[PDB]
Amino acid sequence: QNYGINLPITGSMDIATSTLCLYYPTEAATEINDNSWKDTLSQLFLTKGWPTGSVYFKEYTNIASFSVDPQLYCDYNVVLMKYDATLQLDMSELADLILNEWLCNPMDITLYYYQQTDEANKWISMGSSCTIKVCPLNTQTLGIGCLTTDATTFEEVATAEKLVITDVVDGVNHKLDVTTATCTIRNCKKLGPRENVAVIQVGGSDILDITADPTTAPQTERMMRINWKKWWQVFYTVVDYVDQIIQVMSKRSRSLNSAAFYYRV
Amino acid sequence: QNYGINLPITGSMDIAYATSTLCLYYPTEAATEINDNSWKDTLSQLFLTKGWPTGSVYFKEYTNIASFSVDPQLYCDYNVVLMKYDATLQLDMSELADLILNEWLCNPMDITLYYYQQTDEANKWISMGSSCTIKVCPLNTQTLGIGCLTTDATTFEEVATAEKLVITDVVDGVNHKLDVTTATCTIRNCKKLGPRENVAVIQVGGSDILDITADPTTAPQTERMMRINWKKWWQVFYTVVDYVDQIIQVMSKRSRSLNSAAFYYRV
Amino acid sequence: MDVLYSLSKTLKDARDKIVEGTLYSNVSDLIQQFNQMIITMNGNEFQTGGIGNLPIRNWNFNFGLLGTTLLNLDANYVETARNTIDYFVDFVDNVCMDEMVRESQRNGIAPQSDSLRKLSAIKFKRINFDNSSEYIENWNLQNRRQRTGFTFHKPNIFPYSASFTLNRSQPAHDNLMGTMWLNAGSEIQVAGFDYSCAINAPANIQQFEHIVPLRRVLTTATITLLPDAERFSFPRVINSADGATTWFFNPVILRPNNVEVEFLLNGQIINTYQARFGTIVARNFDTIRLSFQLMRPPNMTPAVAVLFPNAQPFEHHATVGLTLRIESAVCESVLADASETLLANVTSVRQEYAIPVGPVFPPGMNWTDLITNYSPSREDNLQRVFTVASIRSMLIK
Amino acid sequence: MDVLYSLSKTLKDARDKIVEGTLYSNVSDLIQQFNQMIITMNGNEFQTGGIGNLPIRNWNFNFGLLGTTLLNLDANYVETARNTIDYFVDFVDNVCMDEMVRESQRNGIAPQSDSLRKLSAIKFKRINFDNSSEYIENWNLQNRRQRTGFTFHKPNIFPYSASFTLNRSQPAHDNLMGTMWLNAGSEIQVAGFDYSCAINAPANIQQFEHIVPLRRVLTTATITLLPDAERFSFPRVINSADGATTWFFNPVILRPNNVEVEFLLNGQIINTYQARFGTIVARNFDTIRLSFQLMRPPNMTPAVAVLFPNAQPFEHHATVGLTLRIESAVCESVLADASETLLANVTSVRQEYAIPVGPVFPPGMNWTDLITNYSPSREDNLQRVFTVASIRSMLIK
Repeated sequence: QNYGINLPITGSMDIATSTLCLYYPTEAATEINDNSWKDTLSQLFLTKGWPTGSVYFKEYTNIASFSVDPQLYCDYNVVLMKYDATLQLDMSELADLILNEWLCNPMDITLYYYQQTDEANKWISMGSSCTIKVCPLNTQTLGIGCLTTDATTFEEVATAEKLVITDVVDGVNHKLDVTTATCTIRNCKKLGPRENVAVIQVGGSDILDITADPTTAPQTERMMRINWKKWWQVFYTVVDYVDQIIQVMSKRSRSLNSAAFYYRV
Repeated sequence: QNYGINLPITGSMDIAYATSTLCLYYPTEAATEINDNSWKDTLSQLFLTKGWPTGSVYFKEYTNIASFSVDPQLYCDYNVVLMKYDATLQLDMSELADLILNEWLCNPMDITLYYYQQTDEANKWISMGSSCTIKVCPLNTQTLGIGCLTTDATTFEEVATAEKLVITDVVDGVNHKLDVTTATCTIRNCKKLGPRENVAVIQVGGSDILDITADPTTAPQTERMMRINWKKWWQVFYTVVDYVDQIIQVMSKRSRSLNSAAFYYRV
Repeated sequence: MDVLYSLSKTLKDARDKIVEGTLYSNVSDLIQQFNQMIITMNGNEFQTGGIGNLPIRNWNFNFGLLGTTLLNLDANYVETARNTIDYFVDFVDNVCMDEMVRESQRNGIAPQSDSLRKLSAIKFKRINFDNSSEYIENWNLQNRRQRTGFTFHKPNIFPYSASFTLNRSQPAHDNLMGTMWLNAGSEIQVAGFDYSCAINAPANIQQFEHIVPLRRVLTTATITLLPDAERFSFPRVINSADGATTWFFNPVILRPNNVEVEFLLNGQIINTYQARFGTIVARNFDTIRLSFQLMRPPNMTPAVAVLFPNAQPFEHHATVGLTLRIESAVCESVLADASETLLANVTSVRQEYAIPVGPVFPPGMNWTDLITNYSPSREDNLQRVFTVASIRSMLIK
Repeated sequence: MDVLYSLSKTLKDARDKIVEGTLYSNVSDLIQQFNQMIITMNGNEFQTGGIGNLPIRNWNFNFGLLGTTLLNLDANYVETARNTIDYFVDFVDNVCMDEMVRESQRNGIAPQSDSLRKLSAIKFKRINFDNSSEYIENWNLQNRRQRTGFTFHKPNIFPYSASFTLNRSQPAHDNLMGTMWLNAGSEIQVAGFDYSCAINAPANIQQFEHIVPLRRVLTTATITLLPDAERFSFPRVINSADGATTWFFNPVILRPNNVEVEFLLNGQIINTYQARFGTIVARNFDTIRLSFQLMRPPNMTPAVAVLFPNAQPFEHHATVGLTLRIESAVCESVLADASETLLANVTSVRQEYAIPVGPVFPPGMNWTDLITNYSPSREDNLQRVFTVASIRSMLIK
């Protein structure tokens, strides 16, 4: 019927298959300087308790391309993130994207403005090259800092970029500009937590704001930081320490489809 | 709002009791025959009068049946797909409905390394992409070949070739070694969790062929598989929009998307 | 009210033993009684009316004594008797109604009518013939803290409540499992249902449990147990617990295995039964527990094969069933039953005179809501009013 | 029954009302009373003992009488008396013991102990010295069917239960929203916890509720209501509702507003109070309903701002809490209390001699399961053994 969240359940105080996907960047498979590692890692995971057929490696060329439509492939998804001293923002955008679940609608910029419902609303724009120009309106629907029917007047907020999590003031409409042939934009809201994906930042200084509100920028126990000099040491740091990690995650939050955000065609 | 546990829910049985988006998949040949533009706004205004708002009707186009196979997207609130029949592509339409009439939680695998066993009648191997040519070799429990040899790509047995999408299964209870080029398509170990009630299929031409699941002993003609004839596509469209009330009547909101399943499995 | 039963049974003896031709000694104990009442009844003024549509009636008694020299009765003597017998019957009926048409949270074990309240004191204690019916004797034995018990046949002790519970479900309703019960009157019928035929169950066993609390305790209870459910055995449609939608149910019956009847008192399994249908005996119990399981049959023939598919699109629904009906009881507090008019008598007298319902008994004396909040105050009130009704029933022909 | 109380209080007055010296008048009544008690008790063979491990004991009585004409009491008198005095003490303690472990499923108002059942014969009903103490008084009034009751300091009436109602939750456990409550003896401490701080609820306000059904009707009791729960205000780790893991809970308190307490009887409101704290009164009730609310404050301050966002990551959950303690009450049904040694003596006797156990009681007179399934027949048995226990508490410890 409805799974019945409308009759409470009362226990007491006196009563007491498996999958794992492992994401990694490409320069790791470079520094390995081998070609048959997957087998050995499998055997080791077997030692720790996982049956042959549960250690899956997915690979992305870079933090940029992996942005396009992130993929969920396991009930446990751990992702390795190579640090940048100059690309940190996009890193935090990736974390804010996949760590949480989004509920997104498609945006046809042709015939309507848009407005956001509450503070939980944002715009996820994805693609290989995404140029997002904007400008807001007034009470009588007039361009400001922009001539509403002239494009070069629009405000360049992210240029030919790859992943953007736009947030705009709530209660004010806006006109948009996008070359849709090379990108997509989606109007969504943040639903809440996920417990399937975790990120290990190789190197880095724990720069991760998964909030749009500034007054907070915390870290749940799902963002782990590790220092590194050669990848094999880090793979061992992971595989020798799977247990704490699993005790952090909680499998039940797997979603059926493969897309990171719920779509409403 | 305990989204956690299936709790007992209770109701009486003798007491009195008692928008959203619609979309339209259609193949090209219709539009080709049409040779017009306004038919889009035509259908939308007809629906409008029928009782759905504007901004609520959509239409997507797939060049060919075999084409639409490429990891299709069904993310609309109520999806009605029309399919042109073919006396040559039976497995196509059937597997099409299967992957579409149901939803599958499904893991990936790295074929370069691993061996596999499939648990039950609901765990299948789904190959999708451009073109697959997949080859299987069972193993003796001692890592020795049977009907094949682990070291050559043609001792294996063929079960498909350059097809658009395949649902393959083996004898549940034996390991297996698989060969097919990851480049030309990808394979996934998937599992049909249940029937999907968000999509309906209309056969144009042909007859009742579709088999909504693998076992031969079952091939139910559920109320979720409809059938009409044709001589001009306009009759088809006008029928569909006529009884669209009854179509959506046999439909129900995607359970996996409703707020009632924050954590069981979503979408 | 003790005096009331006295008057009542005496007037009944009068109507039943004073007829023409009978020998005097055969009504001796009769006459020496009735005239004694005339000794205490004369010159006494009584008032009734002043509550409900009970009209105001003022009662004085001046009828003389009956003859004692006559050996074999004739028409004249019996007619002269009946002349005042009818008057006495009317008066006692009216005071009976009076005690019926009021309740009280202030203990209902005391008289409630000013008439009987006055009649209570020593100036009338000389009114008694005997007690021969269960109601007045039970009243006496209860106000003295002795053994007490009423014998009932086919009594209502289960608040009629037709509902169901869900353990496995979803909106589409093509995978369900749970149990539907109904305790109507003395008739319990329970049925466990499954859609998957235990295809996911550990070793093809699904458990089912049912609990019912009795509103009062029974002892030495005779009950009959029947191995199916003669009510939940046909295709039907049932609402949801939220009334939004409506789901299907096409039942096909199996035979339940390891049926388990536990008649429990305070947590100790008093009477135990494993698969004993027919009549059974529960010497003392107040809670009922019914336990069983759906077992998937191990070996299957072609018809049975198609019905229960290992596959997911299901057709039929498996169901275990059980039925129970109580046929008599000895109990410590009065309950309605299939052999009484007392509930009927009290409903009738209330409904004749449009009495505004008070703060204890439910509106219009609806039985289920009545038994729902069965309170010690209520039980005292109800035993009082049913003793009243028995007084009435032993006189109205 | 009451004959036993006569025995006990007579022997008390023997041990004490007689000391060396007094004038004959002061105890003349008692001396005559005791001489008659003596001439009574003799001449009837008794066997006492033989259940569990209590040894069979033969008893006969033969003793001279007491000085009937005296001026001033002398030590020879008390010396002659104390021997048979203590002998009677021993025998009546044996009576108490032999009585206070018997079982009876359907009875418990008449004797069930061999020498006792012999002794309630009318042939001894010449020893009824005086019935002046709570339990014997309530007994001899329950015989004559009036309003009765006991007054209790700290009545142990609410069955101990540690259970928690859940109204919003998910198997990740980061947005709990529910209520916990603990019950023991005379006190009930409740708290309602919100992770969200009513940030998504309608009108910046959220509700918490609690229902407590008693098992017997109280009256005229004192309720100390203190609006700050203590037992639910600290970091806790509690196990899940069905059990696969545990979960955490770190509350913080705010002061409640718009609280409502109601004591209802039989589905009818009897006492209703709004935001009043301290001491309140109960007159006629058996059901407690508590309903209160938590508000997100209209304006905040720095720490308050860091602790209550709208965001997902919550780390300081908030709570509200109430404490309701019944301190003194008056009731009909007998309840074990914390002002005497009665239940303690009962349990000590039961342990002392290894009684055969049956469902007439929960095994061991452990109070929890008993009041859980409080049954009037069990209540009768309990009242009997309790009065006899109190009788014992007048003679020997």
